[PDB]
This record gives sequence, C-alpha cells and structure tokens, in this order.
Amino acid sequence: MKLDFSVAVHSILYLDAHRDSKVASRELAQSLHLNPVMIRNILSVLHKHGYLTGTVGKNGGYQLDLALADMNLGDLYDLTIPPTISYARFITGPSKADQSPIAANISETLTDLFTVADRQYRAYYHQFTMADLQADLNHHGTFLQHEQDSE
Amino acid sequence: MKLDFSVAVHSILYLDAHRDSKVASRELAQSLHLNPVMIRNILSVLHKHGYLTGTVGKNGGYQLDLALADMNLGDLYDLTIPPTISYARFITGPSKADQSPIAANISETLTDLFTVADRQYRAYYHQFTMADLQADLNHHGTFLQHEQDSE
Repeated sequence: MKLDFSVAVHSILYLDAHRDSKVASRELAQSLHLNPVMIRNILSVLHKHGYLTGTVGKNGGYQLDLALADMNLGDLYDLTIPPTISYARFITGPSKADQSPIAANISETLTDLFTVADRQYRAYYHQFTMADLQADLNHHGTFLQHEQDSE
Repeated sequence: MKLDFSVAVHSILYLDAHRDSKVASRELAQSLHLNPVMIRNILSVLHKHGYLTGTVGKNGGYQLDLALADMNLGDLYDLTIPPTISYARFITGPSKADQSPIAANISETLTDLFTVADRQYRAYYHQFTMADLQADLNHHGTFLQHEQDSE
C-alpha cells in the first residue's frame, strides 16, 4: 500500500503527457505495470480530491487539466500514505498500576519519538512540487543536488 | 522486524535497571511481552556490536555496563533497522530503449527522492541518545518539547 504514492506520481506524470486525452484505467495500468484493480482506488482518491477529472463511460477516463507546479509533493504523499496515529505494532511492553516504570511508560515515549520523527520525514516532501519531481525525472540528480545544497 | 528498534530500546532500559545482574533471554522476554525466540536475534546483534556483555551458561545472561549517554539513538536505529538501498517494491513502471520517458526514469527519480527523505528521517534520531530517551520515559513530553523548541 506504500506503492500508492508511486502509483499516484506515475499516473499524474502519464496524464500530464496526454493532456489532450481521456485515459482509462486500463491504459494507465499498462504504463504502471499493474493490474487495473490495484490502481483503481488511488485514481479514485486523486479524482475525489481534485487532482484529476474523471468522465465515466465509452471513451471516458481520467484527464489532467491542472499544473504540476500547484501539486505539493508532501500533500500528495500525505494523501496517498496517510499518517500513522497508533504505533502499537512497533512498540514492546503492555497495551492500554503494577506496570514497571519501563513497561508503564515505553509506549508513550516511543509513540512521541516515532511521531515527531515521522513529521520530520513528511516535512521533506513538503519542500517540493510535482514540477520539481518532473524536473528530476528529466535531469537526474536534482534531488541529490538539493540535499548537497542544504547540507 | 521494525519492532526490533523497540526490542533493543526496551532491553537496554531493562538491563540499565538491573546492572547488578545477568539477565537471561527468558527474563527479558517476560518484560518485553514476547517469545524469547523473537528477541534472541536482536540481543545477539546488540552483544556483537558492544552494547551488552553476554556470558553463556548456568546463571549466565546479558548485562549492561556502559552508559546510556554514550549510545546514540540514531546509531541504534540504524543498527536495528538497517537502511534500504533498493526501493523497487515501492516503485512503479519497469525493472532493470523504448521505455517511455516516464517509465525509463521513474525508478531513479523515486529512488533518489525516497533515499534523501530517509536520510532526513534518520537524522532525527541522531540528535539524541538513550539518556534522552530515558529522560522522556521519566518525564513525558520531552521529545514533544524538543520539537516545539526546534520549530
């Protein structure tokens, strides 16, 4: 399901190359090298949130008529890979009085740790747009250079 | 397997509370609420890398004789959850001439994107030590306050 971000990125880029066209799921799935059943949900999510138009029926399909420069990459990431609230699967000890100091406190400490860390991760993508991503696709090493420049 | 970080954190904290003792896997597993078979590997990894001593046999077990202040949290994170090099499972298109511009370039662009983002994530933990983590366990909200102070 973390594949969803790439499905969205790849689909937006594909639609940007074919702005004169409605593109059905089957055509997008060919390009993404996926079963349509596996991308249908993401295309629907992008449609519902205003990324894509989506006419139904014969010769219907998805179409992009907005600018990549207006699509924050972090907004896209956050939509396709929504933030975790519960980190319980990654935390040891008990679940929710004679808890040991460690057992009683570990879940709240790690939850805060992982949540802050995840905000720092997600902050990275918010610096960029889909136009930056398209820039990198055309001139490789652009993200790597941005990292060097920041360091 | 991302549970491994918490297993290591929790085990180090447990051993810090019992520095007069050798603690066998069975005792640690009781505290972590895990089967010993599931923590044996991490305790071995921590031992091999100098975190813990580990005498074998009757009344043997693990023992901590180093300072939490000397254990970088990011070093620990990186050891227990090693960096991904291949992001192929999270990337669409083809695998490694008539590739479309998008298909030919997406894997390298997303790989760079995800790799840089992951360095920014991992940088977060490198700011702290196990003594900071123990501080938060005893006074909750310490990591949250550090985030506010940074903002």
